[PDB]
Amino acid sequence: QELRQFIESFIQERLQGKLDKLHPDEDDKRQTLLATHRREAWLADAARRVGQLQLVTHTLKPIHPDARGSNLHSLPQAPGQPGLAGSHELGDRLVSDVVGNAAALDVFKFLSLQYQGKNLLNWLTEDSAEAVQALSDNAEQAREWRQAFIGITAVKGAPASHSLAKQLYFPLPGSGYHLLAPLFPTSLVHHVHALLREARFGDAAKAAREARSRQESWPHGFSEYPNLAIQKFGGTKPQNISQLNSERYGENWLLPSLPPHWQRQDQRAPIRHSSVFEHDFGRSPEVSRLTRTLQRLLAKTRHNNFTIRRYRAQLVGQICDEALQYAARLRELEPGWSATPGCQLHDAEQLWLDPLRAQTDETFLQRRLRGDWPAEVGNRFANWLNRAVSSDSQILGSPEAAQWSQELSKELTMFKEILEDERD
Amino acid sequence: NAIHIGPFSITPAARGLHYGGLPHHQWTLYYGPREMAIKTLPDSYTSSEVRDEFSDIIAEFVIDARHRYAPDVLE
Amino acid sequence: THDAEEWRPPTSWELRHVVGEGSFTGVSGAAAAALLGMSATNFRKYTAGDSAANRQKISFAAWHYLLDRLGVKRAS
Amino acid sequence: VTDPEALLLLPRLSIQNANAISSPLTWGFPSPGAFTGFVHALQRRVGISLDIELDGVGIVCHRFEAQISQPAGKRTKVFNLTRNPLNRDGSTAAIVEEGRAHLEVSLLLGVHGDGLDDHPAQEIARQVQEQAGAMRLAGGSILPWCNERFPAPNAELLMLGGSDEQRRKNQRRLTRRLLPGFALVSREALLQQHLETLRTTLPEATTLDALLDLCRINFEPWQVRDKPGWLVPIPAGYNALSPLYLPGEVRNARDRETPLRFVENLFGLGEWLSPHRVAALSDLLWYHHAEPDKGLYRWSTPRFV
Amino acid sequence: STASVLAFERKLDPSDALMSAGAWAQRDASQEWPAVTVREKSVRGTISNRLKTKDRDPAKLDASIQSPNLQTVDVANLPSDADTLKVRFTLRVLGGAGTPSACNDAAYRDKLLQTVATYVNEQGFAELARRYAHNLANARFLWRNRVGAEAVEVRINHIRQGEVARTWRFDALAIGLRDFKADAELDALAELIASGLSGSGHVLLEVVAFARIGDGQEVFPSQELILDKGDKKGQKSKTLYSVRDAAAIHSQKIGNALRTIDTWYPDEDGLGPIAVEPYGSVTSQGKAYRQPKQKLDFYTLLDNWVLRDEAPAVEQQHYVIANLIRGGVFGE
Amino acid sequence: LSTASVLAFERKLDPSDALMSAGAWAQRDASQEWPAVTVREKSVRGTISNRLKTKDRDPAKLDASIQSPNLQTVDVANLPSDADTLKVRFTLRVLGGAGTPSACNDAAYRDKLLQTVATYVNEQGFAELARRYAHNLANARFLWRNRVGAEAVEVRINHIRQGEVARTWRFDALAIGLRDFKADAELDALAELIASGLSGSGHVLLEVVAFARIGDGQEVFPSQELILDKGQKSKTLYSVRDAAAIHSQKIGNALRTIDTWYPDEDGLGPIAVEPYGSVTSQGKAYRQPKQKLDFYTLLDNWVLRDEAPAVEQQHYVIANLIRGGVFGE
DNA sequence: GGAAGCCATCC
DNA sequence: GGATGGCTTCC
Repeated sequence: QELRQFIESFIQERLQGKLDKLHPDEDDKRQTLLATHRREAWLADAARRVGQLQLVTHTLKPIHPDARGSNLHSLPQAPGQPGLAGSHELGDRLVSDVVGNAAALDVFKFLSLQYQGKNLLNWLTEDSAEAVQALSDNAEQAREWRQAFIGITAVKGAPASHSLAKQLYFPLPGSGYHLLAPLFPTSLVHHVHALLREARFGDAAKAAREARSRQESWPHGFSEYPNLAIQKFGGTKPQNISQLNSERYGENWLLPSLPPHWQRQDQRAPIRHSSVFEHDFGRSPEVSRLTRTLQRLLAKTRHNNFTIRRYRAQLVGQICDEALQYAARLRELEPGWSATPGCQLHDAEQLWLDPLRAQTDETFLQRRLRGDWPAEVGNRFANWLNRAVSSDSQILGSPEAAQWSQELSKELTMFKEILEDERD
Repeated sequence: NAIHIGPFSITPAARGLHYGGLPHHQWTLYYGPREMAIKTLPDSYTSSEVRDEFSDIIAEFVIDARHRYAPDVLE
Repeated sequence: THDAEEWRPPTSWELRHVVGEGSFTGVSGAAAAALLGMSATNFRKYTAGDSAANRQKISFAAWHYLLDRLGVKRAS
Repeated sequence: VTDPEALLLLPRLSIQNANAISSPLTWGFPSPGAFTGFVHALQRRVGISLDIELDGVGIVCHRFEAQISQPAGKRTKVFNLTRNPLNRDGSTAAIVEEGRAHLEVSLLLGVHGDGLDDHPAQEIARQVQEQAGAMRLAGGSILPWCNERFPAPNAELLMLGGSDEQRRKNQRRLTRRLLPGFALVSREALLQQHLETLRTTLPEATTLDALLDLCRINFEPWQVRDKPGWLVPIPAGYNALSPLYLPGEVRNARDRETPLRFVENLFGLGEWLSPHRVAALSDLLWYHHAEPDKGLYRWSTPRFV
Repeated sequence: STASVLAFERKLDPSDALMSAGAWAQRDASQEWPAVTVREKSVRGTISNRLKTKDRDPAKLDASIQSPNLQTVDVANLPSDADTLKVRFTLRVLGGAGTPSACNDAAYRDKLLQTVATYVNEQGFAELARRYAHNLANARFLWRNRVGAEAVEVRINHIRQGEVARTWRFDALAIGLRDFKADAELDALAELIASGLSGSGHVLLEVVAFARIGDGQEVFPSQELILDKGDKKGQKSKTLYSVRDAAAIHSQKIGNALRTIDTWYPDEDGLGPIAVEPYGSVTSQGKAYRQPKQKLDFYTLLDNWVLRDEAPAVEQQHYVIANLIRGGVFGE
Repeated sequence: LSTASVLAFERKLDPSDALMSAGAWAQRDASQEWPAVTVREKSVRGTISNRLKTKDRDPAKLDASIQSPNLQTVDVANLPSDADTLKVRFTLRVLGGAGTPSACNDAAYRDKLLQTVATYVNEQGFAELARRYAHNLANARFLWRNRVGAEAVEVRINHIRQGEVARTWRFDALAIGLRDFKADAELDALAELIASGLSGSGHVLLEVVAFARIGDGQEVFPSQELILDKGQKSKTLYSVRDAAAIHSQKIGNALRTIDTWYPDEDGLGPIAVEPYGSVTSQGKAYRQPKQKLDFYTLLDNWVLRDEAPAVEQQHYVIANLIRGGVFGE
């Protein structure tokens, strides 16, 4: 009805846009002939283009542009093992991307735009009378257009792969292998690219940003993503994957998947007296963040005392593990044990928390350090940790602070036992 | 052309230069007669980009001025 | 000051501390003009920049009442 | 599935320009499926010549050094590339983006065969060393023996050998060797309980993985929500898209003698734990197991906690 | 015919060559020499490009002069006291040259297996191994640092177990960049290479080179690949390759320096030996020698050698087996 | 036959970085342990001295600007308060073999280039260019601002074949002017050494030192740096392991000032040899391309259309070849 | 003839 | 920058 008239108006607008690039020599007559041919047989020209195009959710060309294989439109079932990530998690909000010729992509975009407005996007298969009455196509032209649209909506592919795919093995239980060819998902990454764009950009996002600059706290959330990596698809033109790669501009943001200490910085192990005093504190970036979190978690209440006690125990265990790991990294990172000039208490701690007695150290001092493990170094470290954690009489007067002191004592005892087992 | 954000002004420096092959310009952020920051920005920048280049310094100045001149509290 | 003998009218740069979208209150010139019962144009007359270039000083009463209504000075 | 009886440790492996991306969503450490494939290829190459089967992999990741740069105007980060040689026309090449990185990993392997019975542990350690010194891990060749000739020798350790406290003290003497590193295990149960918490809000599935690995900054009642460990995304494995295909039914295959599948990658959650927070070392071995009834292709670490 | 899938893995894997500096006549004590770091500095140049010449227009030229042009670059120099550069890398040889990693059809597989069995049974690797020992004898891997030097010295060491098997030293400037002569130590090295290429096992070497350059002069490590593609401010126009805060050369650059052996490209012979590639294309001249229009590219020579059994001469045999030992991924 | 698409040239005459040290006059023969001069900081009070835009010319605005001056901190370098002599030492390296490009496309093009430069070598040696280079080393042009108003400047030049001295020189760089090129036996001997180096007939490595007598505690001038933003510091200098230094390209630019053949005039003096020979100190280009005397037109008129220009213009083109750069499209 | 090759034009 | 072809366009 009105959709075919809108398609004819869009064809006339495309003819006017093709007449905007007009040549003064002979562009007028060619533009008039092209507009007449378009307004005559736009559907007859578009059926042969819609026969060429296929809708797809998994694509092989992002693996390599020179390879060609089977491209599949399929939503696999949800697996039995719970707690996973796949395409099965969403079914209602999918957006399929198509591979094909560029003028065919223009014809498919025109077919999708005619699919909007009315219910034509789902009714392109089941409609004869109103569609043929609106489009100006006849009964035979409408039947041929319905056949071409049912063909373009179909896959129409042969099962084959290429030599530049991955097609890896996976062993079977107690038996042989299968070949496993992976396909690049495109609808899933279009969805999460939309979600990541909405996270990084949006009125609510910038409003929460200026909120966290002004610390005005209206009921709202604020998300943030650190250290993404950016990948580029193909050469300069991105649409050769699909039109989804045209609207994503050939860009995919990658999530960080890193080991904890991936910035190998130099160690300030050396014998500074104030350096030894600060190393007894041990102010680091992650250690400073943990100390800030522990200081912020001091003023809590006891209504969530189960979850609060669990979070406090997890934070204390993480702090103890980070301290032990930093001590081990400082020890093994040390190439040799040097006699520190004026390392005030640094020698008393580094009798055990420092490296083995090398040629720079005395053999009698090494035997004396092997005679007595650093239990007093553990006591000084527990004292520095208890001084780092802000305490008050509310914890002394309350039973929850006594339980937190008992948990800190158990953690300090475990750390002293782990130190004394390796020590000596 | 200057940009005015309240009592603050952002002016360019009247003769650019080429850094890394691209033309640039120096900008200065003023608070009355007192100059606060200087950056070097390329051309093809809209005024919104020049705004949020300095927005953070503006916000920090607001935070410090709010904390310093806070009124007294009785209890 | 509250004493009329020592008061002087503010300049445009001081007046931009409270009025305008860049100011710390974050109130517009139109809303501040409606807060004083004036037109937008007569209020824009105040914030031109120099009195030679068609600019008038604000009154004592309008200045103190405007500081009252914006929640800056109590002005009893 | 099975409990290994002997634990063999590869001390410190120095790898250059291994694959960094290893997934269509992440770009950090390579996949544990590469480690399962490496120990399977180590079994197929030489481990059948001494009557052992090998089950699981342990990794510790001493150091990380990737060739990544920041393009001086933004908070993201861009990859370094290499120059492919010329096309025959001499114009240029098709630019494809890859990620190189340098690693430092210790490999912990379990054993089930007649370990000390057919031959002592020293000679089988030396021969599996000389076997391992000629391969690649994830596209990255092993740099050979250099002035680190001190971590050259390995040692096999019997799992249930000795008493229980003797096994405990042998475990402690072994974890006194792997000091600067972190093991990596699956933590799907944390994802289960967290998904159960946010199911009270709404029933979304991938958001549980998405929201648990960002820095959410909470509104004041200006604070941050905390997760207690080093929660890192990981590729769980594969789910198939197509049924099983015949060894000749698909064209241009690698080998025309093995059935074929078309799969999609499955993603999960991992965690970097200290070596001194675990009780038994048999909790950190990566076994590759298959479910051919569905598309389930899984590597994991069962019997962890 | 040949299969749809064909792939070879790389043999002769090198390492990233790290750089360090020190003084001459102490190179035997060069186990602790300090590294060479990368710094930054600022440069200001003028316009010296060929302009469009329809915009010469002297007023606009004087206009474009008076806006200055500033960049930030990287640099790497020796210290003011040292006068010698030390480069060190390792090299692992594998053996098992013929076998591919992938083949779609087994008939081409065992046909290739038997024809390379014939080729190894006809003659040994001694030509290729002699040329490889030449390319390690002269220091081609010191790409620009070799140019204009004063005295170059190489040290090659055989490593069987954790100790040295055997040592070698040379004077790399006496061996030219031009031809391939013979030498007893070089032929012993070629014997080691031919044994290592024979599938016998992993042969391991550590190579260390030295060069008298001067005090405080500059060295040349590798560069990086950065794409601009951005509205933002200009980045630094040069960045160097560093490994753990020390200057270094890429592995593929020295690997490309090693395989410069082919003197049988049909165009001429005065331009010198080049690297071995399928339809061998240098990047320095931007031109592909051994055009596939001629029957001297690698694919047609192989398809005549194994499929149609038309065996070319020994030079093309050396060429195709060098392209086999280079590795690659073939197919349709 | 046309010009190639790409064309690259390495540079001969590679210098080092020049660092400074201080000490006393008449102890300059013991100058091997003189301590380096260092870079410190100090604070300066800026004042209003620019022109005004005719809107900022109200007297109230001017006095209000006078009332609040801005503050800055700035790097500086001085001699010690007891020493009075500045020592600058660097290392020059002459390469030779200047005809060949390092990158090319058309083989006939580079063959024509090679026979052109070979014919130039056969007609005249490098004696004019080497004479002018040894002149620029004789006077201390590389002492850029430190030469200005100096009391007396002496320079030792030293030849290094193996790790020891081959032959030395010494000069009075104030006796040699800045304007003209004279003759001297030691100077032409050094020029013959440089010409032997430039022909590829043996490699030459030199180290140069220079002593300038200035005064107690006065200011010296190292090279500068680039500041993109500040919030604080406004001027920084250049240093290598805490010693004041000059950029190497500054020394190279001070070495190539030999061009006395630009068509405009002769009262200005020699300039550096550039394509479209320009000076940033004056913002003006000599050898405009409208006149037929820039480098590119002279080059492809010598090679493609085979017009050998005048002999001193051939000196200019060969000097542009020695400096090296990026040519082509 | 048929293929391949190049160029071309589309998006 | 991959895809499809259309008149040329060889041999």
